[PDB]
Amino acid sequence: PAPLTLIGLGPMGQAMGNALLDRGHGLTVWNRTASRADALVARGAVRAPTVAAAVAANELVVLSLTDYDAMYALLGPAADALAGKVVVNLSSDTPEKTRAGARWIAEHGGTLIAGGVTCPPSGIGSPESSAFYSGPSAAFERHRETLRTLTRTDYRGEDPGLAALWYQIGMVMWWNAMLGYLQAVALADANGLKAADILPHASDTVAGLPFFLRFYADRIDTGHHGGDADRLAMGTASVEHILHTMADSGVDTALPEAVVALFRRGEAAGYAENSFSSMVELLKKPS
Amino acid sequence: PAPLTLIGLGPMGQAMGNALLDRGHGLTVWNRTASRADALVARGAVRAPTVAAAVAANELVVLSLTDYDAMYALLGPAADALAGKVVVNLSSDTPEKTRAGARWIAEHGGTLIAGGVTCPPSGIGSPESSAFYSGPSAAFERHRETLRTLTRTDYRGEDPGLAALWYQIGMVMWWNAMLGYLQAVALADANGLKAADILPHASDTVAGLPFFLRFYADRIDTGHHGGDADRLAMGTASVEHILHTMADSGVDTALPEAVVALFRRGEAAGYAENSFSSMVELLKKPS
Ligand SMILES: NC(=O)C1=CN([C@@H]2O[C@H](COP(=O)(O)OP(=O)(O)OC[C@H]3O[C@@H](n4cnc5c(N)ncnc54)[C@H](OP(=O)(O)O)[C@@H]3O)[C@@H](O)[C@H]2O)C=CC1
Ligand SMILES: NC(=O)C1=CN([C@@H]2O[C@H](COP(=O)(O)OP(=O)(O)OC[C@H]3O[C@@H](n4cnc5c(N)ncnc54)[C@H](OP(=O)(O)O)[C@@H]3O)[C@@H](O)[C@H]2O)C=CC1
Ligand SMILES: Fc1ccc(F)c(C2=NCCC2)c1
Repeated sequence: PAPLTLIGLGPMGQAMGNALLDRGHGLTVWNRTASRADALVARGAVRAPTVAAAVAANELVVLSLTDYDAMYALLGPAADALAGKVVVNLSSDTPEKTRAGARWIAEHGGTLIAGGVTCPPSGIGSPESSAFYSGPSAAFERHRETLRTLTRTDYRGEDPGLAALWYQIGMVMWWNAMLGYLQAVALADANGLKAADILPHASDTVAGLPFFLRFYADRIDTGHHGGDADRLAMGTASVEHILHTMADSGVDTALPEAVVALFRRGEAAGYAENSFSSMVELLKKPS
Repeated sequence: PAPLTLIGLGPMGQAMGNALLDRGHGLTVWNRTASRADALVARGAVRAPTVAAAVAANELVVLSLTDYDAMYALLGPAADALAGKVVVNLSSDTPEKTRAGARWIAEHGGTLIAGGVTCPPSGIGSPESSAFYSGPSAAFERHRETLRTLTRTDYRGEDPGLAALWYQIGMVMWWNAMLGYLQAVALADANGLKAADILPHASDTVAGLPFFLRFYADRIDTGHHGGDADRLAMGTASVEHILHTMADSGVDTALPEAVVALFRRGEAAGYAENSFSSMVELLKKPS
């Protein structure tokens, strides 16, 4: 296993360093809050005295930060020592800001590989976990084996915005579902039910979603938005029932209103008798 | 096999009447649009000439209509024939609208059992299908074997609104995730990707949800919103990345703005360093 530097020891960076040490990588770590490296150092990781010494320790520099602005904040001061470094940035951001980070790293002699990890910290090091990757192909292939300690690698192409784009595509569904979980837990709590009580039914419900994803994928892709499978107005009534159920129980209705508002836009566009999938045509229009 | 009356012959009512005839129940049917009964009548079902005749024909009256307002419009003129009847209303509506329906049936001498069927019409009669049930237990247990012809019976309690409550709790996450899928498709299409291209990742994202449902269940229930797995402020950045990725790609931001606003309410209320799950405290009914 090759040596490498890991900068950023939040929940994902910690899980990353432990998986790299489990594999035997010679690991050099640095974190703004130095306290968070103590456990990794006790396992054998090398604590870098500064962020510049961390970058200087290895060719491979893995970042796990909040966004790409944090990369400039951490790497900016010693940016003149980034020449010849491979920076694998595993931080979420937009495709545009991901490309800007790649341009900035190139200006200073390094090369950036963009990554999007699709697993929680407990999934790091597990072969069922995956991460999108995009950036220079030669630099990626050269360090793929090291990156495969963390997750399976899904290389998407040269453009760094690709891995970020694929990450956001899955994350918009993920956050939508998880906030709906909190909304369902909030409704349950208003009626004397715990998250543990609704957990089996909530799990059963989302576990059946892939069949609907497959059913509607090919319908959306051929432009088949006919109301033969479902009628949008019937979905409006369904989401109106959710909203008013929430309101009757005194639970917040900000997100249920937003969902109802989109169905109302669907009906305002004349899609009442078409499938609810027709709202993808509204969602494609800007603003 | 006990005889019963079925009113409401949409796709759900059709599958129900067929399942009842399959098992051998004597079936009296009525629908506002009489021609919808043609196939069931040719199978052996008895066509009632009027809704009043339908209600008078049997003690058990199963309803598969749009909502509870449709029950008042339909059963109103016949409200006197309701004395001694057990009305099993399988129409989806809010818990409060269901409870008002149960009081209105009681005012006219009947008893309402509320059902929440969690399967499409093709699931009616199949062994793994299920439906929540609520209402007076004795009247339910007297007709439980007949109802078990349609789905598994999941009795939830005496309060008539409980079946609707459990139905709405599951639908919250379903519509949130499916609308998030449409958002992901729109973003994908704006960047040259079809729904078929993102279907595997969207299925992986959805299928991994039960892990997070179980992970945050007891943490929410015990009030443990520690940031050991995630910080809310990191989630705020993540959903802002989605929002601005949508804007950068010229697609709609209505739902992403609503998601960002909730995270910012979490930060505004002092939860920036807690898990994102702590936003359930903002969604919960007051005091
Ligand atoms: N948490 C999860 O389950 C998942 C998150 N991700 C993504 O992975 C990334 C890592 O997130 P996560 O591990 O949760 O942790 P956080 O984003 O909460 O923090 C990660 C690290 O960023 C550092 N940091 C943030 N801002 C600055 C700054 N201005 N200057 C210096 N250091 C800074 C923190 O330093 P310090 O320790 O000093 O605070 C910390 O070590 C995010 O972009 C996230 O979207 C992807 C997969 C899943
Ligand atoms: N996938 C599904 O279909 C599922 C449906 N459900 C719930 O089951 C219920 C019925 O389902 P489904 O058959 O699909 O619904 P439909 O809306 O297709 O059927 C509505 C039925 O109610 C009748 N009706 C509506 N309004 C009135 C009125 N004002 N007066 C008299 N009759 C009226 C219609 O009669 P007419 O024929 O004359 O129009 C028809 O028989 C709904 O509440 C639905 O949400 C539950 C889960 C799954
Ligand atoms: F921002 C967050 C917060 C909590 C999380 F579990 C995540 C994850 N990304 C992929 C699923 C886990 C991201």
